[PDB]
Amino acid sequence: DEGYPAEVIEIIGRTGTTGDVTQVKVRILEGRDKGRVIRRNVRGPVRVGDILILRETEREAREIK
Amino acid sequence: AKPLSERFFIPHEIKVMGRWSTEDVEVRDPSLKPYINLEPRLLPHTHGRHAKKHFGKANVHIVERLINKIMRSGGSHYKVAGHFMRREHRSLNSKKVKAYEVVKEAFKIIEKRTGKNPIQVLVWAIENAAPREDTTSVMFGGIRYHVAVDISPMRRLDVALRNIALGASAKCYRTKMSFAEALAEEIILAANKDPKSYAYSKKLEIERIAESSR
Amino acid sequence: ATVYDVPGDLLVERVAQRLKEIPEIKPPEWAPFVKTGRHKERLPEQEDWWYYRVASILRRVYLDGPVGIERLRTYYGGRKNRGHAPERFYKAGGSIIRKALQQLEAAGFVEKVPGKGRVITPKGRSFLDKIATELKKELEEIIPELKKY
Amino acid sequence: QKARIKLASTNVRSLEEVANQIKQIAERTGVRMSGPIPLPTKRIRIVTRKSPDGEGSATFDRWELRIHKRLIDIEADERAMRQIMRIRVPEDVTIEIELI
Amino acid sequence: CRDMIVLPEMVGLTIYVHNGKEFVPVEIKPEMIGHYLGEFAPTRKRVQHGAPGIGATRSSM
Amino acid sequence: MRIIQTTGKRKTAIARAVIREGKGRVRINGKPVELVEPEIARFTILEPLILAGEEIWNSVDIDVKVQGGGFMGQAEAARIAIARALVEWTGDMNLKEKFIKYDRTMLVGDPRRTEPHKPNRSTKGPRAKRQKSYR
Amino acid sequence: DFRHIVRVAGVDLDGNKQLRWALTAIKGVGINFATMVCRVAGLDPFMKAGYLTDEQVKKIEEILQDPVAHGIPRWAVNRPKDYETGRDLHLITAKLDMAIREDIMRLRRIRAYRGIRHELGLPVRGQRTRSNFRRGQTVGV
RNA sequence: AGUCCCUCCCGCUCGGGAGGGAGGCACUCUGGGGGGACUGCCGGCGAUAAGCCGGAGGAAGGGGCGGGCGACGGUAGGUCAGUAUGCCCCGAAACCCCCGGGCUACACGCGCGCUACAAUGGGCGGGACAAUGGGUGCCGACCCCGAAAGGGGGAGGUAAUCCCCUAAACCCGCCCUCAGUUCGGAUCGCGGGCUGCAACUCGCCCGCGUGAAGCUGGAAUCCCUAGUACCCGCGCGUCAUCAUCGCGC
Ligand SMILES: [Mg+2]
Ligand SMILES: [Mg+2]
Ligand SMILES: [Mg+2]
Ligand SMILES: [Mg+2]
Ligand SMILES: [Mg+2]
Ligand SMILES: [Mg+2]
Ligand SMILES: [Mg+2]
Ligand SMILES: [Mg+2]
Repeated sequence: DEGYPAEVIEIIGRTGTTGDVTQVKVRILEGRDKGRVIRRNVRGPVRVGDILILRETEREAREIK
Repeated sequence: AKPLSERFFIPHEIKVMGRWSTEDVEVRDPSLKPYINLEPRLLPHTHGRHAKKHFGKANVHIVERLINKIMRSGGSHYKVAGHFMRREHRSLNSKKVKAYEVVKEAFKIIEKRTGKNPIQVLVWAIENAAPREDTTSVMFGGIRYHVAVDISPMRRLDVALRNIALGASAKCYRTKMSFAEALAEEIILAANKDPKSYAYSKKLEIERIAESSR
Repeated sequence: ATVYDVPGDLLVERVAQRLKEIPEIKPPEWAPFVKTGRHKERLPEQEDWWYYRVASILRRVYLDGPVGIERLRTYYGGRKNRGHAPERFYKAGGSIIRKALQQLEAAGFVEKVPGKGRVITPKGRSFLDKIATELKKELEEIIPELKKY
Repeated sequence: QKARIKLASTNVRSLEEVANQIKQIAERTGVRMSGPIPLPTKRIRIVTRKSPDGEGSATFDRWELRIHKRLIDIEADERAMRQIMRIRVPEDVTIEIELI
Repeated sequence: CRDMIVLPEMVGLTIYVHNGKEFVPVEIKPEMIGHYLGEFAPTRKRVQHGAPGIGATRSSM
Repeated sequence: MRIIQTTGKRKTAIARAVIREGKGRVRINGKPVELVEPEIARFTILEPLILAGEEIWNSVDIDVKVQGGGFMGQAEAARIAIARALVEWTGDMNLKEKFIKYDRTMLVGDPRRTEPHKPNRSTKGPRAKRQKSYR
Repeated sequence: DFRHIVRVAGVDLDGNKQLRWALTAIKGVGINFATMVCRVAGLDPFMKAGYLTDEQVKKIEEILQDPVAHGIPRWAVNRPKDYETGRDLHLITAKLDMAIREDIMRLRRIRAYRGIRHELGLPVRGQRTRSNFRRGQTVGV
């Protein structure tokens, strides 16, 4: 109902139709799967050290080249 | 009308507009914590020296961000509440004095109506109006589809501020309400998660659409 | 205390109120029917605008003398709305300013420097500075920082 | 008892040469000379359409002509007055002498 | 002289004012005092429009 | 009898400031600084004085002559001149360090100027252009 | 005292408006002329129109009959140097309308250029007619 | 700016201001010469090269920022109606002058714009701060007359000296309170002026009166990355008079 914070640890690359989406690796900070590292797609400027609020932590983005 | 003590006001401490302190304001959201600048500062006017550098807007006081956000016309090339709002010559663009006065009066109204520190109410409003999930578009067979993605904190802050400004602009358009009153009303409504707030309803709709397309 | 120590508009208001006691200052007979310049649209709304204009002219002469009719005409001009055409700047008329200056001279507040314009006499300087001092004495009760000046 | 000299030219170097000659003439004698004062430069700017016809995108030329000026004051002494009266200026330098 | 001003002593006469290609007759009436002669000799013919031609609209080109 | 002169520039506005021992009176073109309007312009000038402290403020007198530019450009030049005069008069590096943290431009100035206009709708700006049509 | 409707010179005036703006309902009286007549009559232009008395209305109508005789300048009337009598007159309501109609009819009788332009319903003061002044329906090719 | 002298104001003068004369080149400015930034220093990636990414110090940091200069050619692109020029035509008219008309017409389609559809306002009184340019067939301060537009004299200026030249958006106080209105100002009537040899066709300005459509705009589609875009006025060109334009500030 409030989501789970995750911390960005690595930048992979740009993607999307018009280069608007970035793929990152994040580490869960709270919840059932705290400590796991998964990759995600993010819209907007982002840098290492930012914190995202995920609404669910079971979907993983498909790897890009 | 306005008393002489207010027309010629002399400050003596470094605090926002010489009237309010941000010592006890706290940001609950961990993600927006490093992007809401609350350092002590008297005059919120940095003369646009931050836009040059990447991530430069991070270290700009939040009140000046609001002032810049409302310094606009409002409805140029898309409709807000079903209307174009093209102010043109009568628009507030490039008049930072009038926007400063509007924000000051709105803060006075907010403090009078609730009895709390206005900066705290503003922080609560932007916290409640910032979405957490968005979508991006793909094209297949001549049809447009949505795919759910996540939002970075800085974009969340930008969207929250823009939606608050747009709601305030829409409330005072061709009605008897004034701009300052509309801004105060919008902030108060957004702080209480009231659906009558434009920003809160917009956030709810965005998150619903994002959820229905995972 | 001098004229430089007080806001202009408050001083103009006080001087306009005080000027009604001088017998030599009287609005002309065509005063109730005219506008204050070609760039205006409607007649003045105050029933005693003549005294306000005269006080403003006196304070203007105090600060920028010597000065003549044309530069004052430039000062009292403004922007005009021209229907379907873009707005433009225009000067004001001459009769009001000339009559006001002649009345002020008859009152002994200004004098004429040949080929240069009009300047403020010692009597007029004292008249303005006394009112300025009174206004500053009233004003600093609510703004304590003015006691230093 | 003082003479005022005005110089103007479109070439900076010739102006400097004439000024230096006057300065040396004043130095070789006991006579006080107020230094060469540089006055603001005259700029003549003319903007014209390029094409002879009216077809195509509109482009413009900006031609410019610059005129430099100097001012010198010196006290009227006949021993030095004759020397400066006999100096020969280049054809692109204008000189004017007056007594004040 | 299309720019001659009508005077009271001219009332009662008839004058032929050039209009570009011909002289048209004008009978001077008392109420014409103060007007130029050319006001009574029109130079253009009244317009009666025909059918729009090819190129008059976007689709007709 | 110390007298110190300083200069400030901001987009065609030029300010010259003179500082000496005094009682705390500051004048801008002869007007007391407490009467400057509008408020947003008044606070621009007052920030260096508030940062310095009340003890330093009440021990000096400052007179500023400023010309050129607009009502907002003139205030900033006066602010720059006052900051430089303050750091030079007291000559302590704690205050100089504090100014740089709060606002660097107080001491280094602002080099921005307008960009000259270009053809194709010259009167509007160097980059704004006429609307383009195809039919 | 207060009356919500006051009739002056055959026109009903609002009683809740200021007198200077209430008087503008009369055809032939603008805001400036109304202020002039209010000042000549010795009445505050900002008073409510509903506080007028009968004598004041009579005085106002009398002033409206012959303004020049009551101190209004000759250059402020709407018909100076009348074409028939040669005097300076001010007209309102029907008389104004029939005076304008008579002027246009006089222009038409002598077959002057402006008379023809009035007859044909075309611009009179020298405007261009190729682009603007279009009032009709599109014709097809 | 500091220093000296004289005169005048204020809380009566301890103190605080404004002019004028001496005097000075400090500060601003003007314009000649010179210095300063080089991937030079530090840490990574790449190859240990070429380079790239990130920091210190600095007025300025990675073509420092904005302009001028457009290769061999093509486009049978535009211009013989700027001037130069071959051929063909007219050569007592298709050459040269003068008078009056037209290029300004008006069921209609289209381009670029200005003014608005109001409170992020309209009106009235008062208070603030520029730059670029131009002036002898000319710019004209200062005085007088007039309600305004304008009129009669006229210092100084061939100009860092005199003049155009005390910008508007902005701020303070009062009236109007969501209405086709105190929004909008098209159209038309009467009257007064300027330039010019001449103002009807066919000029520009002022006073009073009158008061049209318009209540935010479908499908479509344009400009812009920092002192940039938006908003606000000003200067020059054209020019006897006339700017909703061009080039600049
Ligand atoms: Mg004004
Ligand atoms: Mg307008
Ligand atoms: Mg610009
Ligand atoms: Mg071809
Ligand atoms: Mg044509
Ligand atoms: Mg209106
Ligand atoms: Mg005509
Ligand atoms: Mg409406």
